[PDB]
Amino acid sequence: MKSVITTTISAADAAGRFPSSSDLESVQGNIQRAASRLEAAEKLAGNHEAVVKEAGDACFAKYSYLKNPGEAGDSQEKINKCYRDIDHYMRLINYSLVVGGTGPLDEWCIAGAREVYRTLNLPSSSYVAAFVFTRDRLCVPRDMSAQAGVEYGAALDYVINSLC
Amino acid sequence: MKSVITTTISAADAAGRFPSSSDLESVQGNIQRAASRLEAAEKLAGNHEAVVKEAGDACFAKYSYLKNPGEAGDSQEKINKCYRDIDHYMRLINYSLVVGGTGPLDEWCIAGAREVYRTLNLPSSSYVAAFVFTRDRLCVPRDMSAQAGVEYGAALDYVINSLC
Amino acid sequence: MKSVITTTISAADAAGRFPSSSDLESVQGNIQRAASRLEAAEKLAGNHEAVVKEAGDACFAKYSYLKNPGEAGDSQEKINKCYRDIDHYMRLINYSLVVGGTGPLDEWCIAGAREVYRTLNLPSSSYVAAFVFTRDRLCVPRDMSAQAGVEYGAALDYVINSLC
Amino acid sequence: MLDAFSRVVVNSDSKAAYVGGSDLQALKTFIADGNKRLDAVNSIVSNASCIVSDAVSGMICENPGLIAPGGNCYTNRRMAACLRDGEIILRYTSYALLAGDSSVLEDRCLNGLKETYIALGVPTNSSVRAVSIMKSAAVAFISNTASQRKMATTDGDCSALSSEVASYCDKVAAAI
Amino acid sequence: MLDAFSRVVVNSDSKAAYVGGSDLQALKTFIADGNKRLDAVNSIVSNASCIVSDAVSGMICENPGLIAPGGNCYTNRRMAACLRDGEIILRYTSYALLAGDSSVLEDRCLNGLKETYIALGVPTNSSVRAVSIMKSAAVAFISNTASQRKMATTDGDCSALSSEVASYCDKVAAAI
Amino acid sequence: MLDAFSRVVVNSDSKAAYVGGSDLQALKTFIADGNKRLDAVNSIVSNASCIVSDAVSGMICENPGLIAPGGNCYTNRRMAACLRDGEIILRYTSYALLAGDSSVLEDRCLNGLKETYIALGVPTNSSVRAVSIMKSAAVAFISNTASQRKMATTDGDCSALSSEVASYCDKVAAAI
Ligand SMILES: *[C@@H](C)C1=C(C)C(=O)N[C@H]1Cc1[nH]c(/C=C2\N=C(C[C@H]3NC(=O)C(CC)=C3C)C(C)=C2CCC(=O)O)c(CCC(=O)O)c1C
Ligand SMILES: *[C@@H](C)C1=C(C)C(=O)N[C@H]1Cc1[nH]c(/C=C2\N=C(C[C@H]3NC(=O)C(CC)=C3C)C(C)=C2CCC(=O)O)c(CCC(=O)O)c1C
Ligand SMILES: *[C@@H](C)C1=C(C)C(=O)N[C@H]1Cc1[nH]c(/C=C2\N=C(C[C@H]3NC(=O)C(CC)=C3C)C(C)=C2CCC(=O)O)c(CCC(=O)O)c1C
Ligand SMILES: CCC1=C(C)/C(=C/C2=NC(=C\c3[nH]c(/C=C4\NC(=O)[C@H](C)[C@H]4CC)c(C)c3CCC(=O)O)/C(CCC(=O)O)=C2C)NC1=O
Ligand SMILES: CCC1=C(C)/C(=C/C2=NC(=C\c3[nH]c(/C=C4\NC(=O)[C@H](C)[C@H]4CC)c(C)c3CCC(=O)O)/C(CCC(=O)O)=C2C)NC1=O
Ligand SMILES: CCC1=C(C)/C(=C/C2=NC(=C\c3[nH]c(/C=C4\NC(=O)[C@H](C)[C@H]4CC)c(C)c3CCC(=O)O)/C(CCC(=O)O)=C2C)NC1=O
Ligand SMILES: CCC1=C(C)/C(=C/C2=NC(=C\c3[nH]c(/C=C4\NC(=O)[C@H](C)[C@H]4CC)c(C)c3CCC(=O)O)/C(CCC(=O)O)=C2C)NC1=O
Ligand SMILES: CCC1=C(C)/C(=C/C2=NC(=C\c3[nH]c(/C=C4\NC(=O)[C@H](C)[C@H]4CC)c(C)c3CCC(=O)O)/C(CCC(=O)O)=C2C)NC1=O
Ligand SMILES: CCC1=C(C)/C(=C/C2=NC(=C\c3[nH]c(/C=C4\NC(=O)[C@H](C)[C@H]4CC)c(C)c3CCC(=O)O)/C(CCC(=O)O)=C2C)NC1=O
Ligand SMILES: CCC1=C(C)/C(=C/C2=NC(=C\c3[nH]c(/C=C4\NC(=O)[C@H](C)[C@H]4CC)c(C)c3CCC(=O)O)/C(CCC(=O)O)=C2C)NC1=O
Ligand SMILES: CCC1=C(C)/C(=C/C2=NC(=C\c3[nH]c(/C=C4\NC(=O)[C@H](C)[C@H]4CC)c(C)c3CCC(=O)O)/C(CCC(=O)O)=C2C)NC1=O
Ligand SMILES: CCC1=C(C)/C(=C/C2=NC(=C\c3[nH]c(/C=C4\NC(=O)[C@H](C)[C@H]4CC)c(C)c3CCC(=O)O)/C(CCC(=O)O)=C2C)NC1=O
Ligand SMILES: CCC1=C(C)/C(=C/C2=NC(=C\c3[nH]c(/C=C4\NC(=O)[C@H](C)[C@H]4CC)c(C)c3CCC(=O)O)/C(CCC(=O)O)=C2C)NC1=O
Ligand SMILES: CCC1=C(C)/C(=C/C2=NC(=C\c3[nH]c(/C=C4\NC(=O)[C@H](C)[C@H]4CC)c(C)c3CCC(=O)O)/C(CCC(=O)O)=C2C)NC1=O
Repeated sequence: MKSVITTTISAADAAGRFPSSSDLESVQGNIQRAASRLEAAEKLAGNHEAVVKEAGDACFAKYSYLKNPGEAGDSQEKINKCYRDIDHYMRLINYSLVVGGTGPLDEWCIAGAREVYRTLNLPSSSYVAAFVFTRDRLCVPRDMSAQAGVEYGAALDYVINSLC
Repeated sequence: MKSVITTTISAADAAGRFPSSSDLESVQGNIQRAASRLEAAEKLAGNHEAVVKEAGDACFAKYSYLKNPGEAGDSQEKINKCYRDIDHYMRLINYSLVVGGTGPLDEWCIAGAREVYRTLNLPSSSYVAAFVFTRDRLCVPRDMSAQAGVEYGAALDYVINSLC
Repeated sequence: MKSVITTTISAADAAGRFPSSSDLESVQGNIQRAASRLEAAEKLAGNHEAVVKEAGDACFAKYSYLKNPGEAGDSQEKINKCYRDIDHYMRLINYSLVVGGTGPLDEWCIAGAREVYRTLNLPSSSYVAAFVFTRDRLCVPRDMSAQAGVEYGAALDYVINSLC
Repeated sequence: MLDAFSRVVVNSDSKAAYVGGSDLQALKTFIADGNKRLDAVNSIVSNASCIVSDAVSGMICENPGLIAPGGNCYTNRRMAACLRDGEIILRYTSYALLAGDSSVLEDRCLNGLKETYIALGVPTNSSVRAVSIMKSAAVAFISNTASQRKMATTDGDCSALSSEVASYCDKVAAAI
Repeated sequence: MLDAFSRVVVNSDSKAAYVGGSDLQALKTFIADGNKRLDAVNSIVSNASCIVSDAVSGMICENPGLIAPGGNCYTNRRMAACLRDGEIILRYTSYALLAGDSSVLEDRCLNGLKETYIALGVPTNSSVRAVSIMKSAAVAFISNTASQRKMATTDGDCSALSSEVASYCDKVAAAI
Repeated sequence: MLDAFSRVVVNSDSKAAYVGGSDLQALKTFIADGNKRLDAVNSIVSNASCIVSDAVSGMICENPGLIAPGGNCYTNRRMAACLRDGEIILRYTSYALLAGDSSVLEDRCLNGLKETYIALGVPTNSSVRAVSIMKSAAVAFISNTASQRKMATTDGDCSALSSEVASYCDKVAAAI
């Protein structure tokens, strides 16, 4: 799981080194940034249902054609799965915010996503629309602190760039 | 076993590809040439005893020195083994004609042959004489059709070139 | 175990060759030099206690600081281990003289020695002093024949160079 | 690997025999049905995406635990790996159909698959279900009885080829 | 490898849950003790040579057969290999302490160690003794109670960190 | 690998002893017979082709099933592989004779040979027969009693060396 801690430790391990000053300093950075990203994680975990609902609504409001027969949202079960997927992504972002790195996203949502979405006719633009809406909907300080939003928006941007 | 089919399939497998147009076309070639080579195979399998006898006779008529003491044909059992070897080769040619490739020859007669014949003092020129006689003795259309002979002579030439 | 015999055989094995003239000639060299090095081995094995005692005495006479607290010879058990180590080295030299190569030294004393001596604060200069004393103390023909001394001194020089 | 012809040759070699007239007759039958065999392969490879994604999706909709946390299709990485396995298996089955012999499938795909899946934790029961769905799909495309796509061929009888396709899928299911 | 944070995330993922407030509280405790954790690691790595050589020497002085002919520390090659193993184990224990999770140690050091030592003939009982001596040494350096070296820190309570160090050394001893 | 000298040294090292006078005497005996040992090796390597091909041919003429379809010497590929194995074994036996120790043979040739032959299907009984024919041939060439080739040496007694050659061939037969 990609994080400050695992990245530094793996670097040391590859060179067969004990932790030294630079490794301790990296962890210190994790301590320093923890407050903002744990705030963002806590805010997201306490309100994810409304966030997911709004995001999925934005996806289908922007792409009504998804509800046409033969398309990804042509049945209620498929629409439900769309909202479920958005939920999975928000959960992985919650995890990324807690870990301090993109590891949970990289391993549990991004790896293999393109093969899945192409075999399943799930247009990438729809997920991107859900995440763009979420990023633009964030209101500071109404929803979280400035730096918490920097962390939250950065994770959302990382997801979007993975789908670009 | 080297054939049109195995060659094309292995090529596709190395690239992780399903069969496509070129693979199907190759097999079509196997269908087209099957008539001539199966005719040659059938003719050979129905008369191999006389063919082998004639070939071995030609080898010892050209190389009487083989019957001298210390040479490869200095006893009756060794002469018998010589005719047996020629039989094995004609059988492998029968197999090559059926498969449509040189695979049976390559794996069951040619691979390791030079090491064997050198350790056993079996002069390559003797086998070549048996096969040259057989190639030159073929009579068209008395023995088989023109294209059947093209296939039969080609397999014989392949064996000869392997011993060159 | 590095020797004339093993070196030549391994060379032949790497090339998949039977022994040939050069391999037999190498062993002949082992036969020729055996007399001098077996004499040196026999002389060493029959008087090793006095040799070791003299060598250790020379080490501590040259480096009295070793007996200071915190140093390698600050207790009687550690001094005893110093003489024991010198004994081990003389035994390995005895083995090298018998084998005709540096193999026993290379594998049983030199490999890993630097890591051990650095982790154990054992100064290399002390072992070198013991071996230099031994090399310079050798008296010809009082102690052994000229060529026996060439072999004995060469093994000692090899040890010293390993610690340089 | 062997094809139908080299299979005959290996069997003949077991007896140091020249290829018997009976075997030559059978191979001539194989030749006579060659065009049908090529249409059969074309019908599978031209719909491989449909076959694989429908079979993996069916496996999942019959067993939704596969996509719950802990399910072997949970996360995109695992679903992608499973779609890839479905495609690989179909590819080797199509090679066996083109060659007329199951050696390519047995040697380059199935040899060790059971142990590998045990090591990884891939459920064998779910795998056999995906493979049997692909089996029904592939047979339908061979017989040109898929509901949603047709492939125009000259009329005739390809039951033997569909039976062959099914026998290869059965080898896959048996091996795991 | 996982750290304390990714460990929490993996546990949460088992339930398809967002990270619970209880877990967030615990991680905030980890953050609050971060500086103490860094001092703990510094105290071990700054004395790694002392720790390892004292532990290997202790193992030997309690069992001198190790350095007799046939002993697994006999010859410089074996002693060097054993000092290297002691250092490697301490290094992975320090990684576990920095990360707050034992996964790095279990996966990159201990996985297969028992079998390897069986294959080579390294005595497991002597190994556990070296590791438990390192355990006592490391704990002392964490708690700043080593007799011969002190490390100046601001006064406080690092019992939890020393207990963690000990639990990692115990994993090592248990694995072999 | 070890030779006769390093073998003595390894045995001495087991006791942390300097090489005993008794061992030195034995090694001096080895030196004294050095020229005979070199003639012995020359007599084998100078007739290696004869030895190997006669032994493989004998193995086959005593068991003609080896060259029937299904026999492990059937086809030129298998016969060539078997002649190569006979040569390899003789080569390692000649190394053991040159070195005066069987370690080279045990470690670089025989270690794993039994399992390999089980895996491949090479018949062990036929292998031992080829090796024992080579044994008789090699002994004859050492003792200069081969019927069809003589090797001129100064007269003397090489029974010990032929016994050694036989003991190495026996190790080969025992290992499989
Ligand atoms: C691919 C896009 C398809 C086209 C084109 C078409 O016309 N039919 C598709 C392929 C196909 N599939 C089958 C057989 C089965 N497919 C199954 C999975 C579906 N069943 C479900 O409950 C779900 C809901 C998510 C899925 C995806 C199953 C089950 C079968 C039956 C397997 C069996 O045991 O018989 C066929 C062949 C026959 C048929 O029409 O069902 C084809 C051509
Ligand atoms: C490293 C140079 C040390 C400094 C600095 C220091 O102040 N103490 C050294 C490290 C250290 N070692 C321990 C614990 C033990 N060390 C042992 C080995 C020694 N015991 C022997 O009999 C010998 C004689 C050759 C050796 C090398 C042993 C045993 C222990 C006890 C392990 C146990 O089971 O408790 C400690 C921690 C506590 C202590 O002071 O003993 C430290 C800091
Ligand atoms: C190599 C070309 C030879 C020369 C030169 C020579 O003078 N003798 C040849 C080598 C040789 N072989 C043996 C022992 C045996 N060789 C055997 C195989 C032959 N026996 C058969 O029935 C056949 C017929 C095809 C073959 C090839 C066998 C059996 C033995 C006996 C093994 C045993 O168990 O004793 C010898 C040594 C003694 C001897 O003269 O037989 C030599 C020098
Ligand atoms: C597997 C393929 C195959 C070969 C290679 C083959 C060779 C072959 N040709 C033969 C006869 C013959 N082959 C020929 C050749 C010819 N006849 C003509 O009309 C031509 C002018 C002339 C050469 C161009 C002749 C004249 C004979 C009978 C005379 C003889 O035995 O030499 C015979 C003796 C058995 C028999 O009389 O039929 C053999 C074995 N038979 C086969 O089945
Ligand atoms: C393994 C090989 C080996 C070595 C290295 C060795 C060293 C050695 N030389 C010694 C004696 C001696 N060695 C010498 C050296 C010399 N005598 C002369 O005639 C020369 C002029 C002069 C040097 C060129 C002398 C003078 C003594 C006796 C005086 C003394 O103890 O220092 C002693 C004391 C034991 C004894 O009296 O024999 C040892 C241990 N002994 C051995 O077996
Ligand atoms: C934990 C991380 C994780 C992710 C991210 C994930 C995505 C994911 N969504 C799926 C299904 C699906 N996902 C969707 C979603 C969509 N419908 C639309 O209209 C939109 C285009 C689109 C979303 C924007 C749909 C429709 C399906 C069903 C596709 C089908 O069966 O035809 C599948 C295939 C298995 C299944 O049916 O559940 C995966 C692997 N699965 C995971 O385990
Ligand atoms: C020679 C042809 C060939 C085959 C057959 C093959 C199979 C294969 N599938 C794998 C993984 C996998 N395979 C699956 C497949 C599935 N999970 C389910 O629930 C479904 C029932 C099932 C469909 C079979 C999954 C999920 C993984 C990932 C395992 C993991 O990530 O933990 C792996 C381990 C490496 C990897 O992750 O890609 C192999 C070797 N690889 C090849 O080269
Ligand atoms: C390049 C690869 C290649 C292909 C693809 C190919 C197709 C092909 N299929 C044919 C016949 C045929 N194709 C079929 C196949 C079937 N009929 C049905 O109703 C079944 C559903 C279907 C399932 C496979 C049949 C029955 C025939 C007629 C009998 C025969 O000629 O074999 C013919 C001969 C008559 C013609 O169309 O000109 C060709 C050339 N030939 C090739 O060389
Ligand atoms: C068979 C080949 C072999 C060799 C060569 C060898 C060397 C060797 N000497 C050691 C110890 C030691 N060796 C010495 C020797 C010294 N004291 C001094 O004053 C001098 C500087 C120095 C020698 C010149 C000392 C003091 C120790 C104990 C170090 C300690 O525990 O603090 C050790 C560590 C294990 C032990 O305590 O016995 C090794 C491996 N061990 C072997 O098995
Ligand atoms: C992933 C981290 C890692 C570990 C854990 C590791 C262990 C390890 N220790 C080894 C050897 C060895 N290890 C020891 C250690 C000791 N002998 C004793 O008596 C002591 C009780 C004991 C301390 C544990 C010894 C003596 C050898 C040499 C074995 C020999 O030369 O015969 C070897 C075989 C290769 C070599 O000689 O270096 C491995 C793989 N290597 C790695 O990369
Ligand atoms: C670059 C790596 C790095 C290090 C090394 C580091 C050390 C460090 N340790 C601190 C406090 C402290 N450090 C300790 C540690 C301990 N006190 C004891 O008596 C125990 C024996 C000892 C065992 C580890 C304690 C108790 C505190 C005070 C409580 C706390 O601030 O966490 C502080 C905060 C107050 C200060 O000193 O300015 C820092 C910056 N910070 C970093 O970023
Ligand atoms: C299935 C494919 C296949 C082939 C091709 C084959 C060739 C072959 N022929 C052999 C023997 C032999 N082959 C011959 C043949 C000859 N005598 C002569 O005068 C001519 C020079 C020469 C043929 C032109 C002879 C004489 C031997 C016995 C050699 C001996 O033992 O001294 C042997 C050694 C084993 C044996 O004694 O049977 C092989 C491997 N074996 C196979 O399994
Ligand atoms: C380290 C020295 C060394 C040895 C000992 C060795 C043995 C060896 N013999 C092999 C094959 C073989 N070995 C034989 C030998 C024989 N068949 C019989 O019937 C005879 C009784 C028997 C004589 C022993 C045969 C026939 C094969 C081919 C197996 C096959 O092609 O199916 C193989 C498999 C790879 C290959 O085909 O070459 C090995 C590794 N390779 C080495 O590098
Ligand atoms: C370059 C490799 C090399 C070789 C090949 C070699 C041969 C060699 N063999 C010798 C003696 C001898 N060689 C033999 C060997 C034997 N006598 C028999 O009747 C046995 C059948 C036979 C079986 C091996 C014997 C008995 C002696 C005389 C005793 C002896 O000097 O060892 C001698 C000493 C006398 C002389 O010929 O000048 C040499 C140099 N020396 C070398 O350095």
